[PDB]
Amino acid sequence: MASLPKRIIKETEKLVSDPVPGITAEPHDDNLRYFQVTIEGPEQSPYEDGIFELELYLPDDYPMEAPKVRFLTKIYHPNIDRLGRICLDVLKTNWSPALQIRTVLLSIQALLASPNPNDPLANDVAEDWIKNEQGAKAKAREWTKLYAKKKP
Amino acid sequence: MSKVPRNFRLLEELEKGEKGFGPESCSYGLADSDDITMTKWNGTILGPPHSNHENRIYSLSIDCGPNYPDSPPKVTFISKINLPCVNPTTGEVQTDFHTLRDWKRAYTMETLLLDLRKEMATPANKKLRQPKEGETF
Repeated sequence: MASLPKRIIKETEKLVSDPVPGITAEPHDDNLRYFQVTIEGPEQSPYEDGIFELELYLPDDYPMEAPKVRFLTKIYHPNIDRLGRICLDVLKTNWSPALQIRTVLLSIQALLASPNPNDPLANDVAEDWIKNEQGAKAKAREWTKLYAKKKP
Repeated sequence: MSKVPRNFRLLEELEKGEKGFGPESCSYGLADSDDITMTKWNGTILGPPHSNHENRIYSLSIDCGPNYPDSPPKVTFISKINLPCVNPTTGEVQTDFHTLRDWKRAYTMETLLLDLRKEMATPANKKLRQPKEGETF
């Protein structure tokens, strides 16, 4: 019912001018609330050889309401489900208009670095992580190779 | 202006069921629980009472293509049914069925399943002979 909020315009600009490390985010040309995102797998994680695709959407009441985000790259992780949905406190109970898109993306990046199978979203993956951690990590690295874009 | 894109519209539809909301008479979820594109859905219509659909259930496939919900989904019954808008050899719901013919972006798979159930309950349709439960197209 209006032009794009300045808050979103400025965040969008700064995601390009002042990017966060290993992360890219840019809106679709035809929908400026809808972002194509990539996150590099963190070094010394099972995901480290890959670049992961995500998509994010800004609801109408942003920044009073949290962004929506999920992985498009298939990924093996106890806190990411088979549809790419992410269990993150900053997207629910700890959201605040003091936070930004880049906050959410950094928090996803850190989740890749510290899986938590004891508070899981994908219970099947969490079970594997708990009973066979080294096997689960190997599978995550295999899925990185199979489904994620390869870092140069 | 302010358009929720396909993937997040599909997530909205998915999470409505997951939270326990929705009508008593029909339901839907993913056909492949790991289909990240969320293209293929599976629906259930409970047959309307006082009819030859009573105490029957009908399973359907709903294909939400790349232009959903601007374009209608494609709907095919799995459970065999005798219903004029259902092609009797393929189980496809014909595109002249009103919900599809006049599809609007606001419509959801819920809208579509509810309209199909209503079609089952019209005076002319409720008396059609039905195939044996368990038969599929």
